[PDB]
Amino acid sequence: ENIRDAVRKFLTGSTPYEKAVDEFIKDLQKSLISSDVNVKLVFSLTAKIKERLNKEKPPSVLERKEWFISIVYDELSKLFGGDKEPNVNPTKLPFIIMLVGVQGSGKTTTAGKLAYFYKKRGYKVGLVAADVYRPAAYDQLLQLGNQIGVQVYGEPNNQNPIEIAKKGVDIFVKNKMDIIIVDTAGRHGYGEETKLLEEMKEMYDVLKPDDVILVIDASIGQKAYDLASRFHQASPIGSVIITKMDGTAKGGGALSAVVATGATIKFIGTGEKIDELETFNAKRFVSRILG
Ligand SMILES: Nc1nc2c(ncn2[C@@H]2O[C@H](COP(=O)(O)OP(=O)(O)O)[C@@H](O)[C@H]2O)c(=O)[nH]1
Repeated sequence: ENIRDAVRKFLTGSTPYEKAVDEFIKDLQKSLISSDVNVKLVFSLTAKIKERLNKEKPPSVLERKEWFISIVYDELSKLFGGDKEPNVNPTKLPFIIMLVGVQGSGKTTTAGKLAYFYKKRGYKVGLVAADVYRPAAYDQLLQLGNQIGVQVYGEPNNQNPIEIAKKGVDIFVKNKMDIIIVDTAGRHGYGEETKLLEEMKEMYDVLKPDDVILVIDASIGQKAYDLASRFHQASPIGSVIITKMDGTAKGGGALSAVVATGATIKFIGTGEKIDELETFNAKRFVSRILG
């Protein structure tokens, strides 16, 4: 968002177009690089911009400055996810959504937010606490459920996440929930991403969820590429939610990195409150950062 005031500087006029453009371009590069966006993506973005500038003459009836900003808007939009806005509604009821992610990525919180998101859309939602590796997670999700009138199945003394998840899903299915959101986890520690993907697959093979969602903490910046890519390869149907887009400068890096894998981002988390979840739209994200 540091570019917001930079874009303002460019638009309000000051210096002749060509000099002002070049100055904006370098400022853009500085901001993106500072947001941990991958260097190749930054330079490729700039080159495509010049290529558009140096090939698309704006009609005379339009302000050059305005036109240049539109192109930047367009190209930034592609960097952060394109124009296709994902479908987040169930394809059938009941609809089982499975959440996976490393420790601390905001999974439990995101489970709560997703429940709220769907409840506001008129769905009956059930939450399943199947994270057996962090003990306090059941109670944490329970408090989230209590906050929004959504029931939470859990078994605090059971160390088999698959048995819990399966029983949780079965009980919500029998009681006719529309949407069932399972909060899962793999083992912490060495090879956390390997343990995560193996545990995800075992759970997937038993639940047969309709939707698998990797939860990624934005604070890891462009390092999100590795897990998003391994997840995308292991689960071509899977999508991503990026959390804490409000608690770091590296959110740009995370978002662009995930996008570069070809994985779909369905929602972003924008804070600690249970209502702070939005469907992801790249153009809307760019408007906010452009001003
Ligand atoms: N600022 C911000 N904080 C978040 C967001 N999502 C989660 N958190 C915080 O991240 C911490 C861990 O979240 P949690 O759901 O417990 O992660 P988990 O360990 O993967 O289940 C908590 O302190 C949350 O308040 C978000 O979108 N924005």
